[PDB]
Amino acid sequence: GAFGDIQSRTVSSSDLYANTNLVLQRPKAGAIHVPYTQAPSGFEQWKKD
Amino acid sequence: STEELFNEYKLTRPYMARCIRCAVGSCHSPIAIEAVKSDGHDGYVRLQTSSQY
Repeated sequence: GAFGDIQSRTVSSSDLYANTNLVLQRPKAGAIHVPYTQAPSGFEQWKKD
Repeated sequence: STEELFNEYKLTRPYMARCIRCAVGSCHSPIAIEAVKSDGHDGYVRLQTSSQY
C-alpha cells in the first residue's frame, strides 16, 4: 500500500520485488472462483498524494 | 492483412466465466469482464472480457 510496493530493477528485468500482502481466502460453496486479498496499488495512492 | 488482423483468434475461441450478478443472481456467462484498465488520460476504458469479438 506504499509507493514502491512493486519494484523492478530495470524495465526489461524479468525478476521483480513484490510486497502486496496477498492473502488467499475461502471460496464460496458451489462457486468456482479464486478469492484473494491485496493492498490497494501504492502507485495509485502515491499518484493521488 | 498481416497476422495482427489475421489474429490468434482462430486458435483461441471465446469462453464463459462467473458474474456476480447476471440480473437475477449469478451465472456462468461469457460476458464476464476479467479486468479493467483506466490509465488513459482521455477517459477511454480498456475492458478485458471473457469472450472474443
